[PDB]
Amino acid sequence: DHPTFNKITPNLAEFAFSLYRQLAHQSNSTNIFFSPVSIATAFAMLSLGTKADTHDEILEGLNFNLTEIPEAQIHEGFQELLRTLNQPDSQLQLTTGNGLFLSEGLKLVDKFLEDVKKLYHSEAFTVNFGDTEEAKKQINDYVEKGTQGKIVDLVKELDRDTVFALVNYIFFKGKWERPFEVKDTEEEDFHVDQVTTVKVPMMKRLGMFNIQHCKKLSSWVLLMKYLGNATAIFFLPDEGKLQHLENELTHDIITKFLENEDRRSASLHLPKLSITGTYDLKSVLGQLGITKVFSNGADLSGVTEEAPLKLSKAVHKAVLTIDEKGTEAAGAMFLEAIPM
Amino acid sequence: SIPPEVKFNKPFVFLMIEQNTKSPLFMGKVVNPTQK
Ligand SMILES: *[C@@H]1O[C@H](CO)[C@@H](O[C@@H]2O[C@H](CO)[C@@H](O[C@H]3O[C@H](CO[C@H]4O[C@H](CO)[C@@H](O)[C@H](O)[C@@H]4O[C@@H]4O[C@H](CO)[C@@H](O)[C@H](O)[C@H]4NC(C)=O)[C@@H](O)[C@H](O[C@H]4O[C@H](CO)[C@@H](O)[C@H](O)[C@@H]4O)[C@@H]3O)[C@H](O)[C@H]2NC(C)=O)[C@H](O)[C@H]1NC(C)=O
Ligand SMILES: *[C@@H]1O[C@H](CO)[C@@H](O[C@@H]2O[C@H](CO)[C@@H](O)[C@H](O)[C@H]2NC(C)=O)[C@H](O)[C@H]1NC(C)=O
Ligand SMILES: *[C@H]1O[C@H](CO)[C@@H](O[C@@H]2O[C@H](CO)[C@@H](O)[C@H](O)[C@H]2NC(C)=O)[C@H](O)[C@H]1NC(C)=O
Repeated sequence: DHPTFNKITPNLAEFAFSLYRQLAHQSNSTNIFFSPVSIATAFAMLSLGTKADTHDEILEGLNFNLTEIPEAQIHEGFQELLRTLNQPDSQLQLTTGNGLFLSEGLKLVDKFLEDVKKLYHSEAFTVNFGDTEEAKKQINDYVEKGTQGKIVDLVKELDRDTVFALVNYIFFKGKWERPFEVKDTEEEDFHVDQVTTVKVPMMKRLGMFNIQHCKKLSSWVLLMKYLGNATAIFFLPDEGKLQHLENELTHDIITKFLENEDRRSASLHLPKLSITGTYDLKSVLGQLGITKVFSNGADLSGVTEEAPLKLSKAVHKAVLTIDEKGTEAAGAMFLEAIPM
Repeated sequence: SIPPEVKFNKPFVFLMIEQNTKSPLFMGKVVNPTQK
């Protein structure tokens, strides 16, 4: 109808949730950091030159019910979301882009190319896949331009036969509505594990905060806002209640919280952070039921007639830093495609 | 403690949304901060 992205918004959310869920399942013991939006738009703008069964899995896995939703509309939804994120915020920077990087031989299904520039405002670049160390370069930079040098080495190894790659970033820098005081930031204990305690710098404010505790989610939940059009939500489980929380999470619940601007007096202690996460998503997207593009069954004939292609890598990397003054994060995704 | 002292000294979860679109900008879980 009107700004359309909330047509897709929970579909995103429930994806994030679920992808997340896989990442949890993988190892209880790691820091997880990804960016849903970034992973998603890529597989969205990819879907747009995939046909049949293989198209259907992507969108499927993304948690779109094609029966219920015009595919044509999905793409629209996304066009909007992007658009809007990249709207200029006076106080807060949020920027994303998408690039396609093409072997200069490749003759493209012309419509695929207008599709991606249109709907995903994508950028296109013409490349020699025969200079792997200079292409790999040219790629790494776009991203490292893009995320203001927060991610630099997204592409660690690139294929010798690569036909093209779809690369997509996000960069975010925001400042807390009510930042902390750096004096008050005092090095306190974090119990990682039941045997491991590590010392961390703990930033502290005493004040009037957006916090509560849901018997529901068996946690405390805090929302912290940014000077801008954005907010952070931190979910501190009760003891033993961690997987409990992890499962009970739903977009509804998220939107419920967001309607609250009801504050409470507390003593908040929250660590200062920098963390990364680096993933080869084939596998975990395997789980989410997206498998055909990575195999010999794939159909990227919306892309190019010349030869049957396929995906051979899907690599996400995101990094975050939370300090007193705000947060800055970034994220990037990389898809590579080859002849079968 | 008055007020209540909520300490994020155990592994927690979090996410970043954009207000307008209500889109899940970024999702995370810290388990060990000194695991860079
Ligand atoms: C992922 O998340 C998991 C939570 O679901 C975490 O799991 C927790 O791990 C600890 C590991 O010690 C569990 O500890 C209970 O049991 C131990 C004693 O028994 C095992 O461990 C000790 C060494 O830690 C050994 O000496 C024992 O022999 C036995 O281990 C097995 O031993 C074999 C021979 O040495 C060896 O070859 C095996 O490799 C070895 N392990 C396995 C898996 O086979 C005990 O010391 C703990 O004590 C605490 O709790 C008591 C009860 O509250 C308390 O009285 C005491 O003071 C301590 O606080 C504990 O009883 C633990 O049950 C489990 N779950 C939870 C709820 O914490 C895991 O840490 C995390 N990461 C990873 C990498 O898995
Ligand atoms: C996507 O569409 C399908 C087909 O309508 C829905 O699947 C069935 O929905 C009915 C009503 O909820 C259930 O009784 C069936 O058990 C469903 N089939 C399966 C295999 O689950 C599906 O619910 C739709 N997706 C969403 C998000 O509503
Ligand atoms: C966050 O995004 C909102 C959109 O709701 C921005 O609001 C715009 O504000 C100007 C007036 O300053 C209007 O002319 C626009 O119509 C508004 N909306 C849009 C969609 O452009 C807002 O600037 C942003 N920043 C902050 C500080 O909240």
